[PDB]
Amino acid sequence: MMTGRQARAPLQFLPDEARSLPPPKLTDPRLAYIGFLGYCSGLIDNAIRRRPVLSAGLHRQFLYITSFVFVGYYLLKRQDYMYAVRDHDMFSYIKSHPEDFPEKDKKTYREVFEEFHPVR
Amino acid sequence: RDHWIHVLVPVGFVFGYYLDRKNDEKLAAFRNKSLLYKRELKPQEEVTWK
Amino acid sequence: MLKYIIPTMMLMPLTWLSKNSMIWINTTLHSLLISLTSLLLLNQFGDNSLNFSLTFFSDSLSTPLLILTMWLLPLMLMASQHHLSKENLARKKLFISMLILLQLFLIMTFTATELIFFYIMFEATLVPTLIIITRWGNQTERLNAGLYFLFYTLAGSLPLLVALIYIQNTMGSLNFLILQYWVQPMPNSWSNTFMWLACMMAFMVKMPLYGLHLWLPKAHVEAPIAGSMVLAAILLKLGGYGMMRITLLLNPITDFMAYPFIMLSLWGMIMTSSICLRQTDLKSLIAYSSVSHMALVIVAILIQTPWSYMGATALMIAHGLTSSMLFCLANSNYERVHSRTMILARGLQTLLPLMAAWWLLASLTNLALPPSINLIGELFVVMSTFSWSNITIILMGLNMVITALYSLYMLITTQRGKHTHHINNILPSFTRENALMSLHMLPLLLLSLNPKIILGPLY
Amino acid sequence: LQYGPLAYILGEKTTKKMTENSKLITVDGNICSGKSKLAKEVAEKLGLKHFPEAGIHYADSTTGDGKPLPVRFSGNCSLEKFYDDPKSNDGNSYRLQAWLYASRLLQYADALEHLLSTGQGVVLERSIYSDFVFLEAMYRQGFIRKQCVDHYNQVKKVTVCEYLPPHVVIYVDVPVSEVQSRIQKKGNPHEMKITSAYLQDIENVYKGTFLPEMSEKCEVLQYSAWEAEDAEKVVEDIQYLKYDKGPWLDQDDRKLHNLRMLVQDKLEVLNYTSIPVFLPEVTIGAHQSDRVFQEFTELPGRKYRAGYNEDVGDKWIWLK
Amino acid sequence: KFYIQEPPHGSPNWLKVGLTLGTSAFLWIYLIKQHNEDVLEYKRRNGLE
Amino acid sequence: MNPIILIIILMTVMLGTIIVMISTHWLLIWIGFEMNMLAIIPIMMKKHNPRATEASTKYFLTQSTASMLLMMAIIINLMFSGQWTVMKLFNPMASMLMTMALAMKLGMAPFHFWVPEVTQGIPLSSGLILLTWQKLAPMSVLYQILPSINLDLILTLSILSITIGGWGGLNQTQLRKIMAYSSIAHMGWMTAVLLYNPTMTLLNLIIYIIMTSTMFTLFMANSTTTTLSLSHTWNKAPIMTILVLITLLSMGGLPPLSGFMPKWMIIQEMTKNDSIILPTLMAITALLNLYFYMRLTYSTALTMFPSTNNMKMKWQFPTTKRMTLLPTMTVLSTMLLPLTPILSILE
Amino acid sequence: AKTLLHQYWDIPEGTECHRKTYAATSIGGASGLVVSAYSVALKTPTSFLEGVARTGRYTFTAAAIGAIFGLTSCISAQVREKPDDPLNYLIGGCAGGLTLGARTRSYGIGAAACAYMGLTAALVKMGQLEGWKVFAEPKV
Amino acid sequence: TLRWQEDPEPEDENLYEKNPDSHGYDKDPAVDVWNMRVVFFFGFSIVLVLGSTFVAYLPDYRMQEWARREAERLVKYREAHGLPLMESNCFDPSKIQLPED
Amino acid sequence: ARQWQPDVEWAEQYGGAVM
Ligand SMILES: CCCCCCCCCCCCCCCCCC(=O)OC[C@H](COP(=O)([O-])OCC[N+](C)(C)C)OC(=O)CCCCCCCCCCCCCCCCC
Ligand SMILES: CCCCCCCCCCCCCCCCCC(=O)OC[C@H](COP(=O)([O-])OCC[N+](C)(C)C)OC(=O)CCCCCCCCCCCCCCCCC
Ligand SMILES: CCCCCCCCCCCCCCCCCC(=O)OC[C@H](COP(=O)(O)OCCN)OC(=O)CCCCCCCCCCCCCCCCC
Ligand SMILES: Nc1ncnc2c1ncn2[C@@H]1O[C@H](COP(=O)(O)O)[C@@H](O)[C@H]1O
Repeated sequence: MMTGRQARAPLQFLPDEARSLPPPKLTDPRLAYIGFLGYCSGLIDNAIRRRPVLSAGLHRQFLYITSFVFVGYYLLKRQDYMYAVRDHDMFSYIKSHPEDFPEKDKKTYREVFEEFHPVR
Repeated sequence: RDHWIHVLVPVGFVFGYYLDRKNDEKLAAFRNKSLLYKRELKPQEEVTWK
Repeated sequence: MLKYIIPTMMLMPLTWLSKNSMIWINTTLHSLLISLTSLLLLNQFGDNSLNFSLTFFSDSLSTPLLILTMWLLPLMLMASQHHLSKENLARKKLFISMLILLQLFLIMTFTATELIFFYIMFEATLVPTLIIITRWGNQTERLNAGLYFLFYTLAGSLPLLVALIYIQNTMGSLNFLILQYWVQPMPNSWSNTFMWLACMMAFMVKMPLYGLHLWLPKAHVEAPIAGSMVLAAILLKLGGYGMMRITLLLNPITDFMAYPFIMLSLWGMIMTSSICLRQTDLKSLIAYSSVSHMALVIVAILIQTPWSYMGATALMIAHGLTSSMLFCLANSNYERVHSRTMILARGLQTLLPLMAAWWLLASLTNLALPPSINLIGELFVVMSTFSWSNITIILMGLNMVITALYSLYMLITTQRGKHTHHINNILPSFTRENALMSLHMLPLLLLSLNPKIILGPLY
Repeated sequence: LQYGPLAYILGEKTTKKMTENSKLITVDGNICSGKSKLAKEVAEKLGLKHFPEAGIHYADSTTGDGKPLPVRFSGNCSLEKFYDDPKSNDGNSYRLQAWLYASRLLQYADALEHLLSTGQGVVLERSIYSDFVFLEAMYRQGFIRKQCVDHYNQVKKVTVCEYLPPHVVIYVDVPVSEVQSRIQKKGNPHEMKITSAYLQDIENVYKGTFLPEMSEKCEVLQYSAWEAEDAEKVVEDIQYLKYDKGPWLDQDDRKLHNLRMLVQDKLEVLNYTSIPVFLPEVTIGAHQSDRVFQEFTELPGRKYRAGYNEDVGDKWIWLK
Repeated sequence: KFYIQEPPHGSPNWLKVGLTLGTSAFLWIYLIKQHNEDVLEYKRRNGLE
Repeated sequence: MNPIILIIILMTVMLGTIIVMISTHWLLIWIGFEMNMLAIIPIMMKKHNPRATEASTKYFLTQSTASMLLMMAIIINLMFSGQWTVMKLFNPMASMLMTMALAMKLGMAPFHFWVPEVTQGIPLSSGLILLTWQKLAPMSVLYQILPSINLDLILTLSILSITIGGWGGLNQTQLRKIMAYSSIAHMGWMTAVLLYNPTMTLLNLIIYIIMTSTMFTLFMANSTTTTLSLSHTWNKAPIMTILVLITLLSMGGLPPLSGFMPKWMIIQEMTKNDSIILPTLMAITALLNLYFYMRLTYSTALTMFPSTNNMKMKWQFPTTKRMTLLPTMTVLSTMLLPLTPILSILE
Repeated sequence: AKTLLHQYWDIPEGTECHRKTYAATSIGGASGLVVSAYSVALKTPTSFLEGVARTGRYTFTAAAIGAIFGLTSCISAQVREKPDDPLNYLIGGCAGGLTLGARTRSYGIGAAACAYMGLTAALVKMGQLEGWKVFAEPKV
Repeated sequence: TLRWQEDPEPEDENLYEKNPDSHGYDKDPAVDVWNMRVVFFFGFSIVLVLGSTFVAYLPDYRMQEWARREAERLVKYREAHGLPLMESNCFDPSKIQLPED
Repeated sequence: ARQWQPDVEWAEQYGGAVM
């Protein structure tokens, strides 16, 4: 779909145009949910190896949460960039082709006619 | 505390109320602009509601 | 709606960090506290709904269902703690966790402003109930009951997903507040006919319609008591809420596409009540009574008049409370005698007098004794169907006669007559069972004093 | 893990630690053949590690504190009840035989792991290759059914095929009459219930089924009762053997590395003992299995993994 | 001692514990630094300073 | 098998897949395909029993036929275009031959007859390698040539794959054959949505890879290859029963699990192009996959099948298998639906 | 198979019974030939005679189903003077299902085939009238 | 032959045997009496009573009383000036353009 | 009186070569 956009500068996670965008906050709800995913994976890792789930290996669970937060932050940056590119291309194409996107003649309800179907 | 398990849930309700208030402040784009409730601001206040 | 979601998910660490003997006390206490908290949704206005956010809103239709769900959860916790007495602790916590998760999905379902979010929660409700039925059910055929229930729901609901996505692509939004103002007439064609079928069949299966009801006397029977309570009291009303929300887009094609299901549901309640007259199983009898009452709600929604809508929502709430109480009473009999046969244990009024009084009150509310809200809902639906056509009064009168017949047949068979000679383990009623019965009865009787809070968004 | 592909890449070759004294020796005989003290005196002459004969509670000795567990957690079977009532209705005989075969398989895996990891020889008593003799005797006495023999043959077929036979098999010939005299002299009140037909069947299946099939894949030394007491002659015979038979000769580093990887995973060793073949003797119901498993979990030192048991005195759990 | 055989996890692998904690601290400070320079460049490019 | 030789062979498999992915020349695509197949043959024959050699023979014959068809399509395209750039094709015959060659390599119906036998004859790890990694390269080649693909042919292959996979998996009791028929149905879905939005195809491929990896990793963790041996797991490790229950529920596409997201977005994409009958038919057919998944969950997690006596001997020992990434793919295959808008990173 | 469908749908409905019946019979015979080819490929017969008998049986059954459906639908369109109506195709589909039951010689499969193939033929008629697309071209 | 090894069905436990003062909540008497107190207090004394008090004093639920007061005002105003109390058309016909036919 | 759990016949049905 957007390979022509991602064809002149290939294999780039975040192009230089992405730095003009606001970065996600560290209190992002998606980032917090990804950290919760990391915590859940740490608890499952404790559970499948017959360790005490909430007590054994706090360093392991901390590294799980940290790794999930890191990877999720970069994925969120890429996602926001790509939706920004989508909107930018959409608006540029709308503005460049005014013949195909005419202004709809809006009419008030005193002129329009709607059939009435009684419920009896 | 020896009864923290009895205060897990009410602080959850308080936190949910606080998040509700924060989002209500976030949705304040039409405050004092509606055609039904538009009015001049009484002095010693800045907004109609919080 | 986050002030109710967050304590519900905080119930999970409460049940997973409690002691080995304090899980029931903690979960019941804090669920009752959140149930008390749920009364703040009654800030309803005569013109506008209570719109919280972009994703959540609650008008006067979803509010009684929410209050019913959040009140029903501690009842299921109190009911389900006797047959799980000897269970492993981790399995007990898993059972309570499935109940909590089901309540979370249910309170996210009734408040969903977007229709696809409503669909996602409405089909997320399938997994905890299927797991509860097929794991903690007592019989052999609980697996077959789970298969029937799951596949009826999914076969009904996949075209609903396709049709909802089509509506999203065609209209531009699935937001219910937008669709109230952006709605368009749906003309008569084959495409719109299959649109109506796709949008309606999921909720016709879930309600259930007569002919699609074959999963109900299985899932309602092989489930445990808490599963039966949540299936009869809330899960049948997801279909009613769905038809109330989705009928807005299906006009004016409903006025002739609703004829076959009106004939199915008008004749269906006679068939299910007659089935109730000749039932050897108590739980199956209660399930078929649920089928008949939901057929009444189906007719009320399909004729789409204001009186019918008010009667439909009142009847939904009343039948939820009554069916939950009846299932609890049948479960108490099952714990006493270890059999579901109605003819086995007889004459229990000479042994269990206050339980017999609870049985009498539940039977009286089942046959719509005025001025209970059962009778208010049934009466309003009867008035609206009389306005629809006049021979509907013949059908409704026949249904009322058979309903009184089978309710009093239930009561006379179980409670009256000579007691069974060889059964000698009829223990006196516990305080827990009596408290459960009274917590089912007293809100039902109190709601007759102020019945205006259960009469829907067009009261 | 302690051993893996990374260690084998980094120069851990098992042929380097394999000297000429690293042999696997299995001692066999009848019930009171006196092979026990012969195995002991052989093991303390060439300096090999002695593994005593595996019983019901061998796996209890290997794991945990090493103390024997109750009989409802290990075995669910009684040897004394087999001696008193061999034709019991609950199928104690085949259940005991299957449990003992699994214990012998575990002991063989432990012996092979010690041999391959330390390069030291191991003396065994009645390995898995000489376990079917008791099953055949029990079948010929009518104690067990044909289905038990078929189940045993299936389990043996899928388990013994991936292990190496002993280097030397030592058999001690004691007649059934002398065996009976020894068991009445011993004083065990249940061992006097053994009939002469059972011992005769054991001797017949040792002589006519075991030794002809094991002399091809390994080396068999056979002694009488009185000449078995001279352990110097036996150690001289073992030191003067010409090892040229069996699959131990064509063993390179890769094959022994795969074998060592197999024998150090005990759950992979005992994978095929509990195959879903539903026999009335060994199938346990769901409620009984759940009750026994929940009882077993509550034992001291058994709830979690080995290093993560607080109630038995383990520290630094939060850093482990 | 309780066990007849020393468990492989009888004592914590202090090398692995140190590596885990060091990697986690390094990842957290790297993420904080990256976020700080990202918001700085955003405010520089947009002129929101 | 030597550890070093195994390492070299596995990197040769990944090198062949990389060579297919990164190259702009048709001959290099062909070279990468043969390098991948030649290197993956000894992974199938790790155990050296007659079943593995039979599976390897059938796999070799099928892949060689598909490779010769691919070379035929490439040569026809060179004859009618005079170039070798991996892009849209300049002949309908070359497009048809290449599409059927890639269908034979993917194992979609009616070329599906080799997948369950080959998966049954090989170990669990090699079957995981096959059903997960071997499908990255043909889908990439399909992703490069979509302007030349016939719509009727690819849609026929898709619906045939879905129906045949569901009906085939209805009857199996071995776990590897169930996984093979599940794979066939999922590739039917993936190539169904291919011509409308290939990003949905990439998302479905990623989700199916994660779910299959989780299920196979649980299978080798418990060392179970049949239905009943899997049913014995409740008396050994109940956490694994919970994990296989949630993963098999997510494999059936039940909301709110992460397996609902691919078919949800596929149905969303297909209705934008005014195709309503096919997404309904594919959902109704995927109910069969849900059926045999639910049968597995009945036999494993929601009931307690009778166990045997030696399970106590198995109780006394802990597991020591390297269950690599098992919690991560267990979490990522069940609780990923709230992060559905993450699919924009794949465009 | 593309020209068979066009030559079936080129004839106006309720106009030429013989040509519509012939087109439907040709389509049915082609489908039966495909089914028989796959049957003799995957499930090999005992001899040449058994295989050719199976081929003739399958082809004749499918051709009879097609002929009966086409004749019944065209006759019902002629009588009722309603050419564009899925009820005629429902009647023809039930007639084809009853023919399938007659060929297999069992009543229950015939009744089930009547209901299901009558519904399917009605759906095909609605799709032809409303322009539903099954293999829809990519558009967005 | 004899079937698989399985425990028999356990006898049902009478809760009134060891504890004649049981409320049926738990086998330990202290946990049982505390569960009874919790359910009876937080169910009846808190939720039912204060819930009924809350519902009874709802601040003009769905504007019914306001509608009655406004109807009184409008009826008085229209009756005083001789106006009709209600018209057949909700919207003014002057501001409505009918379709030309 | 207690919960029903599958017998030998249930698993034996489930354990064939084909279903
Ligand atoms: C529980 C069991 C019973 C379940 C019953 C479920 C409902 C029954 C009917 C479902 C039809 C399929 C979904 C239709 C969605 C229509 C959305 C839409 O836009 O429609 C207009 C569109 C119109 O096409 P369009 O919108 O692309 O075109 C633009 C509009 N025109 C035509 C004017 C140019 O309808 C269709 O595309 C076709 C609709 C009919 C589909 C017929 C095939 C399915 C037949 C029924 C299958 C039922 C389940 C079977 C399996 C049961 C279990 C084994
Ligand atoms: C609501 C939807 C969910 C349903 C399930 C809910 C479950 C959770 C339950 C939460 C708590 C309960 C909520 C509902 C409460 C309903 C009751 C309520 O609040 O009512 C308010 C109503 C409000 O009445 P009102 O609206 O007329 O009052 C006017 C309003 N104020 C007070 C502001 C002036 O209360 C009453 O009606 C009380 C009246 C006085 C007490 C009764 C006197 C008569 C009693 C009978 C006398 C004898 C008669 C003859 C008998 C013969 C023998 C039978
Ligand atoms: C647009 C997309 C572009 C491409 C994106 C990236 C795609 C990644 C695809 C991953 C494919 C994984 C293939 C299978 C595993 C490969 C490694 C291997 O060889 O594992 C088998 C190996 C065999 O060793 P052995 O000891 O014989 O095992 C038998 C059991 N004793 O070892 C074992 O059996 C050890 C036991 C554990 C094995 C765990 C393997 C997990 C691999 C999958 C991880 C999750 C998927 C990748 C991440 C997400 C990608 C989307
Ligand atoms: N399969 C078996 N069944 C019963 N008892 C056995 C079995 N195998 C070994 N034994 C025991 O092994 C003893 C002989 O070993 P030992 O006393 O060391 O020579 C016998 O007295 C039995 O108690």
